[PDB]
Amino acid sequence: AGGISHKELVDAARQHFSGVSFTYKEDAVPILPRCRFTGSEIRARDDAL
Amino acid sequence: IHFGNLARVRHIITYSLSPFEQRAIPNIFSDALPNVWRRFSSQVFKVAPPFLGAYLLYSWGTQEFERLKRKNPADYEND
Repeated sequence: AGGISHKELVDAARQHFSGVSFTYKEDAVPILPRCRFTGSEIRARDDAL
Repeated sequence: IHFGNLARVRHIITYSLSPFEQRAIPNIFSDALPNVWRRFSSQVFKVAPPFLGAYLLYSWGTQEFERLKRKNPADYEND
């Protein structure tokens, strides 16, 4: 963001962001195991606060 | 008023879960019943004793009283 040309930017990437992937697994954005919500409570008591 | 002026408490964490995320009467066998027994056991000998000791006194005095109503032939073997 700023005064930059998408072009001149996209190019620099091509140049320093090389390392191309061979297998398909490298192009695989892994899906994360769901996190379960739990109605509960945690009470940290310190009357000295 | 009464909550907040109670006592000085430090470093104690407590965790609990919404009643809807847990069981109303959990581990009836594995945990529940065993403790019911444990407790029964613990007290049985402090309680039961004097109760039983009374029961006797009851039964004794209760029957001994009946015995005092029946007649003793040894009062009439004299006629």
